[PDB]
Amino acid sequence: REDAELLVTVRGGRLRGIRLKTPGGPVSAFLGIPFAEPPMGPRRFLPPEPKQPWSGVVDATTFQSVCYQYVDTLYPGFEGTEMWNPNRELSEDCLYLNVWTPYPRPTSPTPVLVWIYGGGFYSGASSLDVYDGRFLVQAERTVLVSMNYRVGAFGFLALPGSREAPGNVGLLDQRLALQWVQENVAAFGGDPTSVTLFGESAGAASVGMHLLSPPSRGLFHRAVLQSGAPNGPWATVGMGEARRRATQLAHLVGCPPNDTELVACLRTRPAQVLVNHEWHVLPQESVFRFSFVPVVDGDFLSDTPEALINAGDFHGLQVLVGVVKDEGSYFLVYGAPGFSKDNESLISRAEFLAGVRVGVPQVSDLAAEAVVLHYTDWLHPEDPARLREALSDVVGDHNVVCPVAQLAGRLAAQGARVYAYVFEHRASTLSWPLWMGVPHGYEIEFIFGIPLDPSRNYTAEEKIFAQRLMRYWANFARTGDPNEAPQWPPYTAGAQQYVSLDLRPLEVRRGLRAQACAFWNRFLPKLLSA
Amino acid sequence: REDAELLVTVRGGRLRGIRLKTPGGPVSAFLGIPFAEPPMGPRRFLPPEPKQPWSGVVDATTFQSVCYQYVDTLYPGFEGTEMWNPNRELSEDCLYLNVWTPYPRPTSPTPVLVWIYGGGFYSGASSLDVYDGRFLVQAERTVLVSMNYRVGAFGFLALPGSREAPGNVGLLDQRLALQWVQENVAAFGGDPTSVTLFGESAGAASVGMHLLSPPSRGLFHRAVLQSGAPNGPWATVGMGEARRRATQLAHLVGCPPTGGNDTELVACLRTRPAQVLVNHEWHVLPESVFRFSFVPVVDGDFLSDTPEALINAGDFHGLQVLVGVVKDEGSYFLVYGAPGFSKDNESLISRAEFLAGVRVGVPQVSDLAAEAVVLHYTDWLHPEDPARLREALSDVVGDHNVVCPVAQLAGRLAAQGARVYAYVFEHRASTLSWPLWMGVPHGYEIEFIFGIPLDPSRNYTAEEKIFAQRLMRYWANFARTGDPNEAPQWPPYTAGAQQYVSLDLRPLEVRRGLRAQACAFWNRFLPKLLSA
Ligand SMILES: *[C@@H]1O[C@H](CO[C@@H]2O[C@@H](C)[C@@H](O)[C@@H](O)[C@@H]2O)[C@@H](O[C@@H]2O[C@H](CO)[C@@H](O)[C@H](O)[C@H]2NC(C)=O)[C@H](O)[C@H]1NC(C)=O
Ligand SMILES: *[C@@H]1O[C@H](CO)[C@@H](O[C@@H]2O[C@H](CO)[C@@H](O)[C@H](O)[C@H]2NC(C)=O)[C@H](O)[C@H]1NC(C)=O
Ligand SMILES: NC(=O)c1cc[n+](COC[n+]2ccccc2/C=N/O)cc1
Ligand SMILES: NC(=O)c1cc[n+](COC[n+]2ccccc2/C=N/O)cc1
Ligand SMILES: *[C@@H]1O[C@H](CO)[C@@H](O)[C@H](O)[C@H]1NC(C)=O
Repeated sequence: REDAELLVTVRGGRLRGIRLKTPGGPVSAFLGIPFAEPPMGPRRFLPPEPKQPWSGVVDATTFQSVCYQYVDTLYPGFEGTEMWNPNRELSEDCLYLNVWTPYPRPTSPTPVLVWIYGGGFYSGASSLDVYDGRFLVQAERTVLVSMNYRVGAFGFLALPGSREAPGNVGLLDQRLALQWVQENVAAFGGDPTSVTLFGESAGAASVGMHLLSPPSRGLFHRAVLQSGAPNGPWATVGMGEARRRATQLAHLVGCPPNDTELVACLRTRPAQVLVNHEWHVLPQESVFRFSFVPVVDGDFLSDTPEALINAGDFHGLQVLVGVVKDEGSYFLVYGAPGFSKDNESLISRAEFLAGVRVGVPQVSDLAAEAVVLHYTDWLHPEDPARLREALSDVVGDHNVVCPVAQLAGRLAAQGARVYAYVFEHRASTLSWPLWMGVPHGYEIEFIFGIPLDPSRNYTAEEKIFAQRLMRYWANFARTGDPNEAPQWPPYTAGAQQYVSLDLRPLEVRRGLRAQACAFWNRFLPKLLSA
Repeated sequence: REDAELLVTVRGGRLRGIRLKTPGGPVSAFLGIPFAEPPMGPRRFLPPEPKQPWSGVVDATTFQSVCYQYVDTLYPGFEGTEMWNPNRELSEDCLYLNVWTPYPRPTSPTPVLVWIYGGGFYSGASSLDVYDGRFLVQAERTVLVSMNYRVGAFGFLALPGSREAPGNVGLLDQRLALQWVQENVAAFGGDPTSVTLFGESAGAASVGMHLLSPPSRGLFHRAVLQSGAPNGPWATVGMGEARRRATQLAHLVGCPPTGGNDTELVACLRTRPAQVLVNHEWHVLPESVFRFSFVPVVDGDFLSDTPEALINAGDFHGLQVLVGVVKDEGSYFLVYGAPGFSKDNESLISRAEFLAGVRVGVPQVSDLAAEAVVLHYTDWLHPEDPARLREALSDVVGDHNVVCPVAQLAGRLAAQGARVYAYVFEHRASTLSWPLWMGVPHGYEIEFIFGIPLDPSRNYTAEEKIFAQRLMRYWANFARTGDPNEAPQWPPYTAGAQQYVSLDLRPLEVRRGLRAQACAFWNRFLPKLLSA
């Protein structure tokens, strides 16, 4: 009758899973495990509360609801945007996590990978097809955990000082799921003493914030930050700006105008109403600059991520960090004048200067003219193809590449063993136009072994390539070293070595855009303060 | 009795010259022609008085005295420094000019080249061997004129507003000589409707200030700016700072016995021996290289606005200019104070010496500005490589002081109506005494433009003599026609294409951009930074 491999007991009660198929063999999956009390009604904006025990058997055979979030509609029906859109019904009752393990369940402790999805802290879900853990788990014999965490106002609205909207509760959802992993992953065969966090974009920034928050640091052992960093300009907000943004959302939804009374009014509004006004609280209208992000209030983050990175002892830490070849291109089609996936986006000088203020919001004009000085080729100041590439650089450098390089350089010089990569393979199945190169987010499907899905159109070399990346990631999870053949050297502040990841063997290079990132990380700070 | 070719009448009276031998035949030289009353005693610091007429024949047969100036002593006996030092006795009686003309005198009017020497406005002389006009005149049949002008405190100490030391008298010395050329160059066979100014370093800056001063602009028709521009950070000074430097010098020498009355102040200065003023000249500065004590002052009179204001406001139609730089403009200056530098070793500096050199080479900018300079000129993949640090500090110093000011001037003249030609001089002389690490240093194109290699007592090789003959032709072609050309072609410089030619033994090679990236930093961004 019942397959014993799919029955598991955890602290809160009993679970029933589902056997899944991969081209390499079966896999055990436990999907939609509740790890928190549903943050509904009076629990909205509040820190998560642990899930109370249940009787009977929770059905963990299918993904659970996606946390309430805005839906991308820029290209309705387009594969490249819909693949990130919610693929289950939206609900505030969304605090569930998923566990994939080998079949039969391992009987000795197995290394655990924990995935935190990105989405600008306003979107995402652990149920997206591209985050399917069945391939990594079968190919590399790890246990894979992913959780949903509250995004948008539901996870990061903050009235600093108040107990009714304290902020960062989306980060506390992540931590609670990390706590759940410590207490329960052993029942699945996982080793709670070998937990590697990994995440992309705002998920990579989340990982970094768990590295810089002592209550989280005891819940995992390694970290992987893909195309994201806690020191990114989009990843945190100050207390005063967070209060301004929260108050502005209240006014926009008909709410006064006392923290207690404003949150109370906010808790009466349907969730979709908060979503619908989310984008209209920002200071300037631009691509980027998400409304509700982690707040630096001296609690979860006792200081800014940049300050905590500079002051940190990181001996005993191994991290894997990296970027795609063209981090900036994907973001340009969301409001940089002249850009479109459906045309070559050959922009004009004036459109270029306009894109700079949109891609680097929040900076003085002297700062913006410093940007256009540095990214203008003064022998070809008006070439449209060069201006397209240069603004892609402006946007990718400022928001992804240079924060990652600053994290990597500081962690390495202060005790961590860091491995750095640049992902340079353009998927043969990629739907975005060729002028975008290798865009943001497009390494994920290879990390998760999606090319091994037989019902997809990846080439045979792309499958070999995916198996190489899964082996790198699992090797790092098992030992803190991706290497097993040309070798991947650690990244250091001086040599600045990284490897290119594509169909060719590893190629070692120097410098994560060192010249450009010297501008963002070393000069531009001094210009803004004085 | 007398050679008729060596006798000339000008407005003030009669002159007798000399017939000079050249490697290519005779030349008539009139050396040491007085063009102003000697600025002695009560006329110290005053504008030049035109020379009063004389009876009899004035012997213009040798170079006259060098205007009082400080004497370089960094490497005593070394040709690389002694070649710029005075080769005549120092005197305040020094306002004389020189005319070289073909022998026999031209029958039809001949275009004139007027040379203005450099020396940071504190040094120089028209009598330096490397300024000998006999080769240019012989090879290209032109009239060449060069003048002495007051330098240091004697030419540029300014108590602005006062009549006893209005400042810029060294520039007025140059203008008086230009006026002399208009009234008198025809008597030597020269064409006063074809006068081409050319000068180097502070001489080039001087040439530019005459472009931007309307009273001077009527006295010439074409300009050549070699390794200098009026808009360079070293070339001008504000009235308040000029008054401060003048007052500190006076104080350093006991005047007054603090400023007070300007007339009282200058009169005390005028009783000090010239050598005393020279000996205290460099103490008046806030130290570094480069910044010079007494330079032209922007005071609304000779310069109605700053040179960069005048350059942007300018309509330059009908003007032809030839501008350029040597290959390594900054290396020569570094051995005069940059820590770790010497002509006698490799000057392979440390990063801390690089950072300290930046403050010395870019003096009087904020720490934020200095940070921006270190960011731009640091290779962040090789931030401490001593050889790259050496070249980078040379680039900092040369771009800031020479290349980028000239590039700003070239692009604004071309955009606002002038025909512009641009060069980079890239031949390191076989006779060069400076070490190899300096490349082609500041000032070492001059000997080739003046045809100095044609001198048989010098050991230039034969291609270098051909090279010197090529450049003399380019320069004289420009003076004649406003275009140095006469296969391969030298295209004009434009704000867009930014084309220039390299000058070395090889044929002409066209290239784009006078360090366009680096100069965008100095000319476009850094001014915005310093206004915030
Ligand atoms: C290169 O030389 C400079 C200057 O030193 C002079 O030149 C040398 C070749 C030698 O002849 C010295 O006797 C001269 O004094 C060196 O910089 C100096 O270093 C000394 C300490 O040794 C210091 O007291 C001076 O202040 C420095 N002066 C300057 C201008 O920096 C430099 O260290 C030498 N670098 C080498 C050896 O490669
Ligand atoms: C500074 O001193 C000079 C010289 O004494 C003054 O100039 C003279 O002023 C007197 C009147 O006090 C006149 O009679 C003389 O003809 C002036 N001689 C000149 C012009 O040299 C000058 O007025 C004083 N200026 C001040 C007081 O600032
Ligand atoms: N304003 C928008 O429509 C919007 C919505 C979502 N995103 C980001 O979501 C896409 N995404 C989300 C998570 C991870 C990767 C990616 C994309 N990679 O190319 C951008 C703009
Ligand atoms: N003693 C000094 O500090 C000093 C420094 C520089 N100069 C300038 O004189 C040299 N010079 C004078 C005129 C033209 C060119 C050049 C240099 N070419 O490399 C004089 C004195
Ligand atoms: C693969 O390509 C075929 C067309 O050759 C198309 O019909 C199919 O939908 C594609 N499937 C995937 C997984 O993209």
